[PDB]
Amino acid sequence: KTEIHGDSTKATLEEGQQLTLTFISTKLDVAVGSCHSLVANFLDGFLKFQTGSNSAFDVVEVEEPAGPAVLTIGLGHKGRLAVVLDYTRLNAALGSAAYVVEDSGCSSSEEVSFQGVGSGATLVVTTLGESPTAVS
Amino acid sequence: LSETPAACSSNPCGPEAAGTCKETNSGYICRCNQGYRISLDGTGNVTCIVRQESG
Repeated sequence: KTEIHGDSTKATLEEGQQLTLTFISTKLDVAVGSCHSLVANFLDGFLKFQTGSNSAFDVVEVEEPAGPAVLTIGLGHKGRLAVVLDYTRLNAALGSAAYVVEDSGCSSSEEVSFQGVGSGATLVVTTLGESPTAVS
Repeated sequence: LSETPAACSSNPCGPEAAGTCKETNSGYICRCNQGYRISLDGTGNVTCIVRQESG
């Protein structure tokens, strides 16, 4: 395992691979070296993400995280990326969430920068998942 | 174009596990229930299974 234990880290994403980050944050912001950027607004309880240089971030509501979060990033074409966020909930539970971008407009194997990891941050590189399904 | 299924309509983040589903302008968003985490697929999509890490 790649144990970061810092404020930021950077991984190499690849089409066919995933990047998992076990970090503890309350507002982590990451950007991918091609086209991807997001802000895990854990505190406010919402997950904002954009695809491109200047773009609007969509929100996926978060069920009040406590800090512990796993952010996973996998590309399976070039622009088609999937982001998994797994957060420990303050409500005596866990909550996990994700989003996918059918065409982020990127090319295979981009450098993903995870920043705001806080502390306890640890990265693990994986290979892409299984079984396609999305709208575009 | 006839490639992708209607995200939330086809039931992606809607297994017997997941918690929430949201179609976006760039695909879809998934959200899991207490005992589940999101498992991303081999193309760049996501759905929920028992919580361990990245699914």
